[PDB]
Amino acid sequence: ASKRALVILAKGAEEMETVIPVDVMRRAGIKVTVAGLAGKDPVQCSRDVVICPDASLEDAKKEGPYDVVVLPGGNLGAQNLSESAAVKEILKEQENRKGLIAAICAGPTALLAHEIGFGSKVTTHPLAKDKMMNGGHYTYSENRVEKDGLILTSRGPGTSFKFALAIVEALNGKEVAAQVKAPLVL
Amino acid sequence: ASKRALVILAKGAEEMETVIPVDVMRRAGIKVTVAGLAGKDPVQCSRDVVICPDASLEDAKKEGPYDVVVLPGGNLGAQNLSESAAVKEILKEQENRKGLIAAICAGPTALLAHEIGFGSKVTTHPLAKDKMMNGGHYTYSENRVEKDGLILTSRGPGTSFKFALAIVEALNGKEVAAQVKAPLVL
Repeated sequence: ASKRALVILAKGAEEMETVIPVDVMRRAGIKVTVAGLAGKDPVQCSRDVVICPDASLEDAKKEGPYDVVVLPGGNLGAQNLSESAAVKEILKEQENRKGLIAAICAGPTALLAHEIGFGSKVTTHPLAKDKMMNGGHYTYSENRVEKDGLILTSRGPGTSFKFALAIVEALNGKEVAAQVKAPLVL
Repeated sequence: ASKRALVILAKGAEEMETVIPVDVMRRAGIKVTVAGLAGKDPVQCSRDVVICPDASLEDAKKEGPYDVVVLPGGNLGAQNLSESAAVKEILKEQENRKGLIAAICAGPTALLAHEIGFGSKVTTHPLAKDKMMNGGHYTYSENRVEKDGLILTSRGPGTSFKFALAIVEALNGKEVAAQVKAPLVL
């Protein structure tokens, strides 16, 4: 059986933080669905890269559950994730079934919006710390990747490989992560 | 005036090696055109990310010249670049006007196919070395980024940030590269 990942792609997402996890997880033999928040239409990312999702979020949500739900960053992408009732439902479900949730850069602020994983140790992009920490519902970390149980967080474009490999390790183990890492030239 | 980059996107391109340079160059204030080799249609990358180009290569070539021409890797993407007469013409023109050419992973093997930059020091992905070195027309390097005059090469997904920042430095200078780098959390 292979593990399955849902990557929720919204307008304004950081395209590096979208593509690096998708690509690295597919290298790991994970079945990844890139789901468009607003439907199956093309998504204009933060630096104007346009990505065609595999499915709408509407459809992808009917096909879970997923072994990981991944939230890319980008300030505007994260705001769109934070405002979505569909994202709230997916994350609550995932938390309740004790499934991994992985969020990078501003992405973890959607956890705050949806009241996910309170009491966890988290990191974010430095510029998103104050938003994440409003109310003191999480404990902050400056590690490049932080994992507290089923909440996996990371900091920015430059930590995306480490973040993606941490997802691979959580799902498929250390050996697979190491095998995937070598040909990346990291 | 802003500098201009042409990124040539072919089926089978390594999507990380496409998106990381595009995004980092746009952060640097470079005007980037993501040009589809086969036209303006969506491009299915090596790990199945689908990117919508900004323009066809046919149209983008009419709008140069460009301060850098960027060739992503991916074994199949690089083969498509290597087989294209349009790519040959663009690279020859760029070499003749003494413009930068930047290629990552298997991407530099398109330089070999098109007889570009012979006698240069280059690197590639380790698995592409033998292809690149057929005939001994280049001198090989294991540095993560190699620059010999106007030929700029790099090794793999994991060197893409360094590669992109090297392009930024070449075009816009050290200070801009350092300013762009900090918020990446590298």
